[PDB]
Amino acid sequence: AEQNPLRLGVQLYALGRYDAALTLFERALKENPQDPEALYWLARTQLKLGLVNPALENGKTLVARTPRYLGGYMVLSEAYVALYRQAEDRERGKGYLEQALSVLKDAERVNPRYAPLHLQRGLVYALLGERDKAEASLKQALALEDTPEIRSALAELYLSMGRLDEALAQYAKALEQAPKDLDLRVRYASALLL
Amino acid sequence: AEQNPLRLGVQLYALGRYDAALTLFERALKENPQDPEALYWLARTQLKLGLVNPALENGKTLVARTPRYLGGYMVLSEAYVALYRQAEDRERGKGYLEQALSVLKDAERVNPRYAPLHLQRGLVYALLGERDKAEASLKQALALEDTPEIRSALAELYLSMGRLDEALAQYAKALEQAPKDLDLRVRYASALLL
Repeated sequence: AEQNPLRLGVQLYALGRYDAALTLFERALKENPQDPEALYWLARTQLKLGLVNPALENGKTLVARTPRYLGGYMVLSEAYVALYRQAEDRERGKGYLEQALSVLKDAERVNPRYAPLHLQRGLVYALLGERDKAEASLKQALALEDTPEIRSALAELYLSMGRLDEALAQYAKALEQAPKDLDLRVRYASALLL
Repeated sequence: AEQNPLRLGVQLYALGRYDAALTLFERALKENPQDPEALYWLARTQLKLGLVNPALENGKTLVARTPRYLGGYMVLSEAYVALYRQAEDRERGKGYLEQALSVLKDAERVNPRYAPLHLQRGLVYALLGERDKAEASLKQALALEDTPEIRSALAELYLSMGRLDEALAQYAKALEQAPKDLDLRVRYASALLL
């Protein structure tokens, strides 16, 4: 009963139709109110739909009742970053980022070989203006899973650091893995606009 | 001195590089502090970057200082819908959404023939559960500027109402106007997936 709605929700999510994804994940919960996987996806969809607080609360209940599930930390982790961008105060933002680093670290204890974590950790160090630590985490991420998405983050961290030639090199590589990626082409183009 | 940066941000905004546009528009504002155009691009980027509060406040300053400038109305209105989606309480959300329809009503008074305004109005009404009014607004916008974007909004409105056939027809029409719009092909395929 929760299979169909949950399965279709994951597909639509991958298709970028979050609003439709949300409703399916809700039906997934009305059938299995606890299920961390539905809550995880629900939360992920909420972050995409700009619904921060609700996703922060779902991440919280995910780490609290299923501390062994990486989803909770990931969801919770991204939620703090959103709150950081929305940081009313400058110092208020650092705290949230600090929390994101902390939760990512705890997740690292549950699995050190998970690419997404190292990716998120790098994205968090960058927001912290910690270019140095960001690269190592991203390279770490890449060492685990060489993918276009990570080559792009790396690229992004190079534009932030001022390593333009190196950023362009990472896009060129990312584009070889997925040559028909328009998202990727635009970043490469915009970057070429040096 | 403001020209170069401001013109560059608009292009980056159009390319989807909001963080980079956000910095360029800020430089613009430092060169020309009261220029409503720069203020407007800044606030609009803030919306895209999730910085809702600063945008609402910039939206309010525009409509107040430059009342004949539609930009401010579109931004303020969009910011009210950002707050709606983030609304904790259920009636706080309606107030925001209500604030949005007001700003737009204001807007129509400066120029009753600006399609984008009729596009937002249609959006807001849809959010209030007033589909009957939404369609009219969207059809009103569509009569002004028949664009793939507006058809897509209409189709969305037909998916909400339950008219799958007609939502698909709208997507079909939008694709004939921009056959290479991939995002547009995804939404259409998602729709066909019922």
